[PDB]
Amino acid sequence: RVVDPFTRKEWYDIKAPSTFENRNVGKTLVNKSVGLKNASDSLKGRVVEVCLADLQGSEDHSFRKVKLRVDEVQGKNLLTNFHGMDFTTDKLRSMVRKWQTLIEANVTVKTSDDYVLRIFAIAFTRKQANQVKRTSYAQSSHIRQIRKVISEILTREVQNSTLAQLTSKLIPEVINKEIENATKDIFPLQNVHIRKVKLLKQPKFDLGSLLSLHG
Amino acid sequence: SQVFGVARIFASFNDTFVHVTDLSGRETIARVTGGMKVKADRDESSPYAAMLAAQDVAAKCKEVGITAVHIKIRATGGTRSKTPGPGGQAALRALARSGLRIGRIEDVTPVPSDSTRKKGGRRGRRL
Amino acid sequence: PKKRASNGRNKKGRGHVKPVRCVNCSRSVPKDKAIKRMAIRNIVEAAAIRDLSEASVYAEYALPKTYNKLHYCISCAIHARIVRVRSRTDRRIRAPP
Amino acid sequence: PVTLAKVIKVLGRTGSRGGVTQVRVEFLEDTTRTIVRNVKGPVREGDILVLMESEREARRLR
Amino acid sequence: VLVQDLLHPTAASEARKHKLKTLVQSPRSHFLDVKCPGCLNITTVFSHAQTAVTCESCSTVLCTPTGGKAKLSEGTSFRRK
Amino acid sequence: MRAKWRKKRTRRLKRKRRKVRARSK
RNA sequence: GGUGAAAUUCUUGGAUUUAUUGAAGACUAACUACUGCGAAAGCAUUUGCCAAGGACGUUUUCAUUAAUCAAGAACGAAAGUUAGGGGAUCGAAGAUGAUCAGAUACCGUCGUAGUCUUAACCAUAAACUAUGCCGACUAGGGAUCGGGUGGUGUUUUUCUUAUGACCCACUCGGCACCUUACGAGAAAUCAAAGUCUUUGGGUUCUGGGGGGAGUAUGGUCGCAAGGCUGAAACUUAAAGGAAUU
Ligand SMILES: [Mg+2]
Ligand SMILES: [Mg+2]
Ligand SMILES: [Mg+2]
Ligand SMILES: [Mg+2]
Ligand SMILES: [Mg+2]
Ligand SMILES: [Mg+2]
Ligand SMILES: [Mg+2]
Ligand SMILES: [Mg+2]
Ligand SMILES: [Mg+2]
Ligand SMILES: [Mg+2]
Ligand SMILES: [Mg+2]
Ligand SMILES: [Mg+2]
Ligand SMILES: [Mg+2]
Ligand SMILES: [Mg+2]
Ligand SMILES: [Mg+2]
Ligand SMILES: [Mg+2]
Ligand SMILES: [Mg+2]
Ligand SMILES: [Zn+2]
Ligand SMILES: [Zn+2]
Repeated sequence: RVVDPFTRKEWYDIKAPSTFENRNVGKTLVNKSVGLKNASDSLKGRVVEVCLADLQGSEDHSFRKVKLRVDEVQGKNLLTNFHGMDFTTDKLRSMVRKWQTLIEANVTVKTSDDYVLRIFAIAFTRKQANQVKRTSYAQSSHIRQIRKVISEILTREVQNSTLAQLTSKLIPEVINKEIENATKDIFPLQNVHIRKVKLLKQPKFDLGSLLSLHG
Repeated sequence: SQVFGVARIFASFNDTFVHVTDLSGRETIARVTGGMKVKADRDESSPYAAMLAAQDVAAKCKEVGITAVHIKIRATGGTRSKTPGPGGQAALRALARSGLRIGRIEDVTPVPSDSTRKKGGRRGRRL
Repeated sequence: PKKRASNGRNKKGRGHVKPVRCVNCSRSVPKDKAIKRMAIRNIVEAAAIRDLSEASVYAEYALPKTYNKLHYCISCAIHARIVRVRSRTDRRIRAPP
Repeated sequence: PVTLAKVIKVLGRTGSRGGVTQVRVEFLEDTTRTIVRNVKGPVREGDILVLMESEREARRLR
Repeated sequence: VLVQDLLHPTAASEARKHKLKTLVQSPRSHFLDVKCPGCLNITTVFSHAQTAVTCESCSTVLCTPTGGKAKLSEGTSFRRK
Repeated sequence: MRAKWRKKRTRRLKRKRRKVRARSK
């Protein structure tokens, strides 16, 4: 018996939400539709990980990955919704050098459009111009203050208009900039990166929302 | 312009895997396990075997449709080694020089935030 | 006699700290005697870059680099490995070379 | 399959027993490649070296 | 160092040493008379005030004590007397 | 010779002696 | 799978591997240092709380209230013992493949106690910085950590100060260094191990060749395991410290 999985495999093409400048991202190669267990209910819970520097074209976002879950099934086409704005393992580790303090802010939030999200913020103290002090630390209480400020900023940003706006904001890193602007008055800080985004709870399937991210 | 695959190299200290998946990763294209190509168990961590495996995978894939490839690399970890062993680099080289286009190499080694008590037992492994 | 004024390593105004398991022997060794070489290496060989540049989608993408902090414990810090053995005279040099 | 590459520089001599040379091979078909190769025996600069092996390479001999 | 006069110390050397370590144990603290923008007369405030301070009649904060010295609010004029 | 081992042996002997005493009792 | 080699075990049941989630229990990497804190042992997810603590400030207050302390107490790692929960992981015994002259030893594979807890006990460690503690002084130098002071100090900008992070100058307190000896060392080494033949700043506690020996006998404290305390007979001329060829 022939067991070759090319005759019994279907070649679909992945479309990213209207938040990203590139329409099509890649080619998902799943299963040729046979009666019972059809390639429509077979999908959904399949998440594609892809970078932003292909989705935008700009190589400023060469770091950081984006996770996209299947939410829309069409005729010989799959349309996806956002899931997890994560970070590249090599870039975060290159940010972590000796001497500078790593500040990790971790916030659980709820969306206005009814979704449970988790946002992490990895920050570093900077050896600014004219510093003879070879080491570059913080002062523990200062770290805590910074974390609190970051949490406040996250609360401000989230609970305000959907995931689609949040994703857009993430795209050219505006949140980071705003945090830097805020926290410059407590402790210097370089990088200040949003790193990881984790979505937890999805209540309904919906349709309108899915549509609104395509056109 | 190009069809993109995901390589997912598991070249741990003992055996290599060139387990080429989709883009979500749920459906595999071709795997060809690194230690299958050479039936000498000394030559499983060997670069040559890995290279051969990679070549085989390229033959399966490049001459069927997939032209471009993102390369994930992990040589185990968590409790094991956390370090790229012999066979990953060789595999990558093979992939490059068989003719397949590269879509950004990356390392996804499982690194814990401090894990369970790993093997050895305090005094550890004795060579 | 004591080989070092630092006796072991680093445990001063501290004491009885936290253990690390090693790279190769995987043995329980204090996070001071630990010996941390710290490996920064690009994913491919030094000669296996030109070829990659020639055959790739993303033209002029440059390289990712692995950052692996090794915990090469005193015992298995030496086979033909790093740190060697220094003269009892020239042991009081803390410099990275 | 047949390949051949000219030698240009010797990267010393390595081996437990010794004798076996580490060479830098440059391909006369496309000079863009300079590979580290294991060569057994007396070898200088500017010699055509036939290779049954296509891509596999090793440095140290132990 | 052969001979140093440990009875006539120079004005800089004494400054270098702290408070009690000098030959005459005297405070470095000069506590001040204040001229707040509201009131019309002088009031005494310590340089290291410990607790919260009021000027005269109205409960106006003059100095916030943080660490060593006192953080004088807004900007007032003061002398050592 | 190791001292720890010796100590252990001594302890064992002591235990044995105790047992013997108990038996006698 | 596994190592320097293979071999056990798991397998067309789809093993391994690739996603997704879920389950559980410990553990908090990278930041992590000649750095913090604490009476030590110890301690590293954050944020809430509940108290405590040094250090620093200080034209406060008290007024010798102190230093060390046989007694007696409070804590005290890990293993271990009792119960009850939890039971992923590693793993004493226990199997099982090897290796071996022989492995019940190192290597490999599984695996009950235990690890983690809530209640008890236990009280030892190379509980080590092998340096009792509180003092006082003698030497130079940076570097931090913590809090203070002065900067016509610099970029920070929202005009401008005011902060906070920076830079220099100082100190005060701490962990530590590096350099010498001019001392002390038996030296190795040491800013204390210095002020010790010019030998008495205060105090506790120990040791008197090695072995027998931390044993035997008592006593106690313990559910037990053991801990505290602690000999002698006999036995030998060495045991040992540091350095040197
Ligand atoms: Mg094991
Ligand atoms: Mg301390
Ligand atoms: Mg958990
Ligand atoms: Mg941590
Ligand atoms: Mg710290
Ligand atoms: Mg326990
Ligand atoms: Mg046997
Ligand atoms: Mg056994
Ligand atoms: Mg074992
Ligand atoms: Mg098991
Ligand atoms: Mg004791
Ligand atoms: Mg002692
Ligand atoms: Mg200014
Ligand atoms: Mg401050
Ligand atoms: Mg005696
Ligand atoms: Mg007794
Ligand atoms: Mg002797
Ligand atoms: Zn080691
Ligand atoms: Zn007023």
